[PDB]
Amino acid sequence: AAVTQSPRNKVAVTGGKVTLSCNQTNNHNNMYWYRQDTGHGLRLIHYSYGAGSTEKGDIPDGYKASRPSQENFSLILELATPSQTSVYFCASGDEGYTQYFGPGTRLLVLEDLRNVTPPKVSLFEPSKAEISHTQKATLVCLATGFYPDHVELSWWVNGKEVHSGVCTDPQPLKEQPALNDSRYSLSSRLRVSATFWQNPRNHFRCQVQFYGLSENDEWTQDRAKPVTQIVSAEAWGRA
Amino acid sequence: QKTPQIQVYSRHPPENGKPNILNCYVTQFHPPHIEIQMLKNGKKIPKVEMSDMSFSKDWSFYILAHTEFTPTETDTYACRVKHASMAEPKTVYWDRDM
Amino acid sequence: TQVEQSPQSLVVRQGENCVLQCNYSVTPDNHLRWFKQDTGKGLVSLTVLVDQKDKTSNGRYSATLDKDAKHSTLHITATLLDDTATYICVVGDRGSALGRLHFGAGTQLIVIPDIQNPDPAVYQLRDSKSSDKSVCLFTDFDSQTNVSQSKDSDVYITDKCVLDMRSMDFKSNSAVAWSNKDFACANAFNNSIIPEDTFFPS
Amino acid sequence: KNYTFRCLQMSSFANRSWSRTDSVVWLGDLQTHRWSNDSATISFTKPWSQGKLSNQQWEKLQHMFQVYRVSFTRDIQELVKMMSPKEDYPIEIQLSAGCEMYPGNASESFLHVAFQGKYVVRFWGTSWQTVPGAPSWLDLPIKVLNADQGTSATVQMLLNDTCPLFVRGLLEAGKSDLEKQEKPVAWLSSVPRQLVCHVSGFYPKPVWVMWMRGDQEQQGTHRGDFLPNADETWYLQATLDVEAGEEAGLACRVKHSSLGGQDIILYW
Ligand SMILES: CCCCCCCCCCCCCCCCCCCCCCCCCC(=O)N[C@@H](CO[C@H]1O[C@H](C(=O)NCc2ccccc2)[C@H](O)[C@H](O)[C@H]1O)[C@H](O)[C@H](O)CCCCCCCCCCCCCC
Ligand SMILES: *[C@@H]1O[C@H](CO[C@@H]2O[C@@H](C)[C@@H](O)[C@@H](O)[C@@H]2O)[C@@H](O[C@@H]2O[C@H](CO)[C@@H](O)[C@H](O)[C@H]2NC(C)=O)[C@H](O)[C@H]1NC(C)=O
Ligand SMILES: *[C@@H]1O[C@H](CO)[C@@H](O)[C@H](O)[C@H]1NC(C)=O
Ligand SMILES: *[C@H]1O[C@H](CO)[C@@H](O)[C@H](O)[C@H]1NC(C)=O
Repeated sequence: AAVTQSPRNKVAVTGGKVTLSCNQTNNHNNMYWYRQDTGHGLRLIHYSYGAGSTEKGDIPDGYKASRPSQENFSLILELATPSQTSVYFCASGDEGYTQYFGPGTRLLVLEDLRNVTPPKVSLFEPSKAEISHTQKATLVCLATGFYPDHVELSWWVNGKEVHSGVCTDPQPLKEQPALNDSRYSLSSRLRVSATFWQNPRNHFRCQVQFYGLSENDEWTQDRAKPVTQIVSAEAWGRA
Repeated sequence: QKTPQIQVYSRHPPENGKPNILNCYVTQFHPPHIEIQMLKNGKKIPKVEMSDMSFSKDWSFYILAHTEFTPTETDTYACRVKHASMAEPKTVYWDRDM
Repeated sequence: TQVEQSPQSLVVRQGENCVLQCNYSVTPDNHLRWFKQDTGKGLVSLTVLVDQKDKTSNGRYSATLDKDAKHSTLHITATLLDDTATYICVVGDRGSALGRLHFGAGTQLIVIPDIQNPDPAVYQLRDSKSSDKSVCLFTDFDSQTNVSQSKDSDVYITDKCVLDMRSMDFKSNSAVAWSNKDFACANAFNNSIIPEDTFFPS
Repeated sequence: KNYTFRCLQMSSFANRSWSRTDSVVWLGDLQTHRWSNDSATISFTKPWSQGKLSNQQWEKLQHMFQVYRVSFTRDIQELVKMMSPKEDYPIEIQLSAGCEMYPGNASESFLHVAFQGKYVVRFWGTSWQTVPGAPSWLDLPIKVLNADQGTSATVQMLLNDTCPLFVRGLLEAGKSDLEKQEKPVAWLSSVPRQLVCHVSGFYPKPVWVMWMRGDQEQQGTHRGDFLPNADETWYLQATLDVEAGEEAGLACRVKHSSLGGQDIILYW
């Protein structure tokens, strides 16, 4: 019994409309929206006992709910505020007590979008010394100059994502800590055996999915509109 | 919606000048929200005891009001009932002969 | 706040057992569920306890529930790195959809990985497209090594990370430093206390 | 001989926020408990209303009901949300639950539920079910109530075990009150003619009241309903619709167990 949520991550402006969507194909009558904030347990915002029904939960204020169908339950923020920065979880169930949770949606509400900026991504190739010393090969990926910090960094080998041998910094670092809207950097490592790196038919890519503006968002600055986008960097193995 | 039966009766044989207890038994009503007054010459008797409200096998509610009274030749006693099933309050007078 | 967890957070070394505690005032208490939540992820149900006095197990997890005391424990035997997560106690107040769930705020577990063959080194890696740019990679140190931030504000040093080459049953720590400044890998980690035996190639 | 023990719950829900639940408990026609919405605890209305339950067992049983009363209340409110807009406030719910005690160790338990004054649902065997004539929408609430295994096991226990046990002890403790004999007192009166024989203060309920001319029973006698007195005795009248002038020679005869074959015979 599975539950999906879209988008998975959203950067929004104060006063903007945001809709968080939850889908469920289990034919469950009942759906639930919660938010999770540090220092608190999940808290119930709104729920629904079926299509065209919505019920206020414990913290409904600033949210409307919509249940247009059995499958779909939306959480609508008509006038987004920074206080709605949070992780949102949808869940569904039948008459039983079990709630089946979705994967979560990260929302950040900024006061202003003027500083939003996608990352540059560089891939740094294994050291020949590492290879000869350890018979392993560590690739380093570096995402730089981005704002805000909502990025998902993933590694792909030959068009397929890898998780084994990967570590990514838990949080991005500030490039200018002294500054108000500092841009961020984030690094990640992918470690493979030397012979895997040495194989010229292995195509390595570090991918950074950046969350920024939507097509709908107004943009008055000269630079490219810092839309949600992927930026990646890539290298092939070699002897 | 069911319209209350009101029955007024004394606990002991009525005798003029002798303290007695007057009962007002209200039955067959629903919903359970109801107002019951026992009246002396059309004035509310202040010490009126109510039994706990209960209901019968048929799910209709009933309740017993009672109060101390001394019957005389001239005084009238009555039980007045306001209930949503009735447009107007129903008053049933104590009649000793009845 | 009817659901309380203790400790708030704890740090353990791989292979150690730990015990997490949940105490609640929720009434009624139909059932108590333990979730595992990895950082940035969703809720994974480990177990649900339903009886007055109850015991469950699920691999290295076991749990107890005593409804008289309104107390549950979750035990993790022989912790592994992947147990690093937040553990959340939830009490459901009904045995059906009429119930509300009452969430504890969680206990953060950190498990320090065992590095059995440390080979501490600082390597230089070059940019795939721009030979000019490089990073410095401090790697293969054991877990008694702390990586300090740099004293120079134009130098960037990440916190250490542990990666797990699963198929090789092999784990390694690393930290990365870079700077646009004049800057070389030899001096990149000078602000940190690093092993004397650290390899600085060529 | 046979005694029925009834826990009568009456719950009103006027709208989404306001509600109240009041219960009374009867053994035969004697009240044994009262539980007002205003009260955190169930009140004894007899010295023996705890039956043969120890303080510990009573406290544990009351505590279960205290949690029940709060839970029931939220459950209804959530069942209304679940069914809306099919069902709206105001809503009255009544429960009649208990057991009838037979000779030997035989008994039968019941738990009947009325919604808006109509019997629609019962607990039977191991689950809630709707009864014949009940509307279909209740199939959803039944499904939801029947998902709650813990409630089902507890109700099974209350009905199959707790009730007959409790009641047996109540019958032993309340024995002298249950077997009390209080004498009827009779008096006569008339309206337009129509004669009334008033019989009041008798306990227990079975009673015989007949108008007589000498030894000939008057077939026109009309027994009214049993009406309660406030001291847990009974009131009953019997009317005789007669022609004016034909009153003389008529008597009201009352037979009651309390009189030991010394019938009341009141002549007009
Ligand atoms: C019952 C007759 C035997 C009595 C013998 C003893 C007599 C003592 C004299 C005093 C009695 C005075 C009380 C008068 C009122 C009694 C009327 C009969 C009530 C019988 C029902 C008892 C149910 C007990 C279990 C319970 O409390 N369950 C709730 C609490 O449940 C939670 O606790 C339950 C429990 O058994 N709790 C006991 C407990 C728990 C923790 C601490 C202490 C005790 C289970 O653990 C459950 O799994 C959990 O979900 C759960 O929320 C239920 O859903 C509540 C409602 C049940 C009734 C539904 C009626 C149908 C309505 C249809 C509606 C129509 C639709 C409208 C739109
Ligand atoms: C409790 O007793 C029932 C049967 O008793 C009837 O229903 C009760 C709730 C009560 O109102 C009684 O006076 C009634 O006579 C048992 O239900 C049976 O359960 C078995 C197996 O679980 C099943 O095969 C039968 O079909 C059930 N009977 C009915 C009529 O449905 C129940 O098991 C008893 N529970 C306990 C814990 O003792
Ligand atoms: C009945 O009791 C409950 C619980 O104490 C309370 O919240 C509610 O207000 C009461 N209802 C009324 C009408 O007084
Ligand atoms: C129902 O609640 C309202 C407020 O929502 C209150 O005014 C009212 O007294 C309650 N209804 C009744 C019939 O008492």
